[PDB]
Amino acid sequence: IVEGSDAEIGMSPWQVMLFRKSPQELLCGASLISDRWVLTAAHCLLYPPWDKNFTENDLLVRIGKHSRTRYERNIEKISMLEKIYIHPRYNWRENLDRDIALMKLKKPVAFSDYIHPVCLPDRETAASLLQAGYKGRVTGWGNLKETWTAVGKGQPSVLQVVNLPIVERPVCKDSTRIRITDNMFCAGYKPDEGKRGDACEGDSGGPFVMKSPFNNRWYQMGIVSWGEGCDRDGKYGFYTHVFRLKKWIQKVIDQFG
Amino acid sequence: DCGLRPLFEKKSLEDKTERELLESYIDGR
Amino acid sequence: LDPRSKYEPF
Repeated sequence: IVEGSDAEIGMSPWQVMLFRKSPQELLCGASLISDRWVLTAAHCLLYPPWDKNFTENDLLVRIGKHSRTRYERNIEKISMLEKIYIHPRYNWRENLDRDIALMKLKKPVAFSDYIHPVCLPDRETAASLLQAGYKGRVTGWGNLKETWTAVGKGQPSVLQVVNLPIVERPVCKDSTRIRITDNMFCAGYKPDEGKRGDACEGDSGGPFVMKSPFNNRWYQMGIVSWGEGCDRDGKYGFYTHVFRLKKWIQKVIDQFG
Repeated sequence: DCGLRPLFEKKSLEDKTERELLESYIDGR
Repeated sequence: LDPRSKYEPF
């Protein structure tokens, strides 16, 4: 999270760390959308051109998570996938589309003050909210500055929060040069806007949950996918249309859990 | 129960950067 | 291509 601030105990109880066992480490984050189901970027699980490619066994998942360092002794969680599930029309090849993947928590987690689910949109909500200028908040433990490295300026101690506006679809196609599909959306203030923040390295898979003024709920409007850097006056992150693909999302849940 | 953070909503606490969220849907001043 | 990119990470 480029230009953001440190979280607070309980403010995103659905943020999970995609921590591989050994090289004991963290590739990303995801979100709690069931008793036992977690969803994320696909790039976060299957990237060939960098021969990224994991399996249940490969990874282990953690929850209850505030400090990105330690061992959250009795507020944190962890279980390993029972099965990972990607989306059979994903473009790691072209622009990384349908950048979505889900994982049937090998076993089920029981929620608390520190672990609690996120709800998925409905065209209604998918549509009152997914609009130019209406901010959304992105979290994680990702890289405080463009791909570089420092318990400082590299990565945070604790969980990073940023809230960003949606970008007029036109303007979005003119930050990049990548063939952007009606399935991806862009966040982040303008050059001129005079304020900055963004999502960075290992922020990926990390959520784009917004809050619906109708029912005071938190709706995972997005899923972190890409950028051409970190906090460029001139570009906007690109997130996944969690609702466009809400279709699929359903099928695998209702067919394997 | 989803979307309802049990350390705020679930007992009407308001996270210090959430109010900033609202003033975009109804645009401040 | 994830967000720091083409070429692989640092």
